[PDB]
Amino acid sequence: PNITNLCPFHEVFNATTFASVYAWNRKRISNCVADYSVIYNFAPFFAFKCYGVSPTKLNDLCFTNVYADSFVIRGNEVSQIAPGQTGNIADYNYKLPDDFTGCVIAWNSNKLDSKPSGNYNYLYRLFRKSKLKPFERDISTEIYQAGNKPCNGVAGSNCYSPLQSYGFRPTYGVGHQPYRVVVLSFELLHAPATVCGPK
Amino acid sequence: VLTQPPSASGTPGQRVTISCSGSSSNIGSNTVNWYQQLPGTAPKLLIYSNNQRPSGVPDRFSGSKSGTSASLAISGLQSEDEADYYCAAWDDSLNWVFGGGTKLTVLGEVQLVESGGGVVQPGGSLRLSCAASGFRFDDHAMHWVRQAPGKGLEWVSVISGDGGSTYYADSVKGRFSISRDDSKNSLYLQMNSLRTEDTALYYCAKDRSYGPPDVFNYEYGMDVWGQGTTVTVSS
Amino acid sequence: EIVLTQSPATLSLSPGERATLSCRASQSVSSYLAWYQQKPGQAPRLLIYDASNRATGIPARFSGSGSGTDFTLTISSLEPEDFAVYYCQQRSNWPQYTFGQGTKLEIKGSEVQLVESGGGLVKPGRSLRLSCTASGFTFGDYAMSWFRQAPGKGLEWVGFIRSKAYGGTTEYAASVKGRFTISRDDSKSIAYLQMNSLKTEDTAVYYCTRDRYARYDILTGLSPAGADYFYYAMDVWGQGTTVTVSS
Repeated sequence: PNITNLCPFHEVFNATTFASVYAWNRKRISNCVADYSVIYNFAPFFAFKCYGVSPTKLNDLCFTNVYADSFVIRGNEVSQIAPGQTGNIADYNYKLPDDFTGCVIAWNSNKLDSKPSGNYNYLYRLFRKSKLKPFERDISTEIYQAGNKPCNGVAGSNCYSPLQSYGFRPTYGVGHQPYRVVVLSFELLHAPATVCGPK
Repeated sequence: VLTQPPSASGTPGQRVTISCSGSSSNIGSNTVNWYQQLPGTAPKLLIYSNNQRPSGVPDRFSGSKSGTSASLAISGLQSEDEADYYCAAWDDSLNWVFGGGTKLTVLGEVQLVESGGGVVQPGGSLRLSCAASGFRFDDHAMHWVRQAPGKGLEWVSVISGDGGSTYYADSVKGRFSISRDDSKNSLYLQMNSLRTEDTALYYCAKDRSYGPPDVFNYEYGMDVWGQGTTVTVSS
Repeated sequence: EIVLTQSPATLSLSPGERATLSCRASQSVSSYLAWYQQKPGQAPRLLIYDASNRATGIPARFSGSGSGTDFTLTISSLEPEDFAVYYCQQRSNWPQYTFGQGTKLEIKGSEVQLVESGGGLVKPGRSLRLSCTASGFTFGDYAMSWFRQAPGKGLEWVGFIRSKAYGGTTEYAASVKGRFTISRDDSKSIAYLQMNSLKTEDTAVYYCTRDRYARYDILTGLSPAGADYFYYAMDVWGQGTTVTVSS
């Protein structure tokens, strides 16, 4: 009931460039009164799952830090963005913790991220030697070695670049179309509350 | 279970409201879908995502989801708005729960065809197939909604476009098996050990989303229905 | 630039014997040598890959060795039907396969399949259009390379299209650049090859082959010496079309 300066949710949900899945562009939503009713006026969403909290009771809760990471993911891979899920884009690109307290918002972007010849600017990691820890990020493009012969930094017959493209085309059926995902998180570990509701 | 007034009424020209309450597991966490079924026809989707309507539904129908309850506002009802309106939500217990039906009584292309029915010798089995033509079958999900004669809608099974996930109701779990064939454009439902309480029409409902309603909990809705196959399992 | 030269030219060894085949290399290439066998008329078949590992199906009498700038194929057993031309192939330059003039050995002195189409006289209407339809492996997770073989001249490189994963880009050779264009139709699982501005020297037998498996996840646990590694990550040649010329 004392809204002063709403958080820039329109700078997170309504943006022209969304990063790849191995990048996050995490934004610290802080030092501003958060009105969680503005998220419903940006676009028609296709997935809205709040793990731990309630979408209606989000307005009357205080937190120490709210984060908002965004990335473009395939349609068949939205089901992997969930606490305790295994998969290609859930073990090597984005691992949500099993104690996740937040919301995962996903919506289609076929009219903005699909050119007739396919857009190869959205890259995804296929495999690593290990699995990512919760909330970890890898931008290293070290060439993979699928064989017994060492690879001296050149993509060859057995040496592979770790990042592959999606190739989003408008003719692909629903499932291979771009889906922009904005995962909201909340922290209350040890800090004063600075991100409250309209109050 | 979604509680709903069993019968509402109104005069032609006034706006009536049909409420539908629910727990924090179905409406509070997911979206509400309102349907309309004239006497002797198949249901049609009115409002999805609690505030959105397809092209066919006029603007007179309004929706609103305030907390864990929903409301269907029919502004200026005509003589043709005399039917039973149902609510729909996806409970987090992996089941599609319907309402009870509200008999609104006034005081004044894509084709889904299904076959396979008859007496089932209550303890036998029966095969149900649903033909499909003209909506990119591999992209939309499929459903199975049966309705006893004179009763409400009951959800049976669901299968996503990929076919990986498949959910069943608690009363048809372990006895029914759903499947799809993307090459033949057909939806199958194998019924085994049919009991005396499985007499219904078994509509074949085509969903508008791709994934199951658990992952896409803000887009699901049964757009195109079909003419059900009245099974008559009896002695 | 890496020229591979075979030392023997025509081995007339009788069966019940041995056989030796050498191969030099200008630049020091690692264990990226693949020996091919080509019966007259048929398509090349891979005998040894990685210069030490044998294929899945061929007899064990093909032990090859060598690494660096000198390789050796030693058929140290009898030659029942070893009458064929034995080529070599380097893969140091991954998109630039270069072969070598093979040796002609004489006697004395499978659901994966990709067929081709398009051929005949081309001098009138100097624009051909080839095709290559796959029927086994899931077309889309592999790159597709093209090779041509002039009449009694040996194998050559044309170009290739990378898989949808690593960009749909292309990389042609020097003699087919600016004229030959390769494109894919992954929805229909068919690869194409345009032949605009046809010349007289393009009268070869063209082949479409597979390339590296874009999915290195499955290629991790597999040892690069077994039958499962050969089935997923290795070239699968097809039949051959023809192009002609006139006045």
